[PDB]
Amino acid sequence: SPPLCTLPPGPEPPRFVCYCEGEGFNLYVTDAAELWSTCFTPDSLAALKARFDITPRFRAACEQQAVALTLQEDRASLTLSGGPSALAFDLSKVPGPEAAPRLRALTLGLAKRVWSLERRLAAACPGESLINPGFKSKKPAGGVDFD
Amino acid sequence: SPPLCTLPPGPEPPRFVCYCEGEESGEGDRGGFNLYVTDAAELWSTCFTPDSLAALKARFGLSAAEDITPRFRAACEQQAVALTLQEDRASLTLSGGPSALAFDLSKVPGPEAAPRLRALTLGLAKRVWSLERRLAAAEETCPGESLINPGFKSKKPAGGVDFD
Repeated sequence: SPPLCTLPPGPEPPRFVCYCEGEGFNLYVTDAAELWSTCFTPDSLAALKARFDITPRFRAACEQQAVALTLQEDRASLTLSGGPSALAFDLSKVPGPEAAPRLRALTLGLAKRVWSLERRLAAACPGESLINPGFKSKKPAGGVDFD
Repeated sequence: SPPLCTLPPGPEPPRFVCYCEGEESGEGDRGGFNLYVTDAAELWSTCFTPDSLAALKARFGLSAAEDITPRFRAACEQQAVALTLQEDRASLTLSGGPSALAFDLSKVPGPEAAPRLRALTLGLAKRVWSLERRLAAAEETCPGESLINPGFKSKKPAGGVDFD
């Protein structure tokens, strides 16, 4: 299962989603309108690991909600807390045409995971005078009774 | 928990998603019932109107006051949702109940489909996040060189022979 988390962690509606794919491995942070990615490459991925698998660390941070985000124009940074040393990742805005297919597939994968988890979670004419048409049939004289 | 389901059934990768909104309980804001089918690329919705919604209810013998959302629960869990896709219009068939309904869907405009797809994406990620914690708690809880001649090993006197 691909780990992910939603920010802010409070009861307010979510504004950003952080997730990882395919450990080309990259860390994706998006607000469903723009996508920020680390743009990792096989040469750069090894270099960052030497300076400091990343998915178990990212998965642990998502479960603990220890992910800090700072967004400023096209520059984004993701901070993971929980390990012996804090991990800081630099993210750049994905171009619109490039980011569209990734947000395209993101909605499909999340929606199936919602249904799949729920599927597994659940397994755990009257009154008319005939003589005179169109008129009431009068009641005859009745007088008064004694009771 | 709002309903939703995905096709094709089985371990196949996701291709299309069916979900609906409206029928919200309480005295708050209430919107008309609508079925939404999408592949996260183009959004298809029934675009139900008050006159059109009653017509489909009368087509299948459903009252005006009856809620269609609870019956969509039957189709989603039982995986009785059949979707036929064409160039412009889409048809959804629900067989979760004793009778089958056919829903006609139309293409949602881009300026409106995108915000709904972007709002759904944030909601699903939050919902996946919410389910796992509830599931987790409920399920379980140099030396050797001759100084006489550089570049040559240090020489030791001949050791002769010893006895053991």
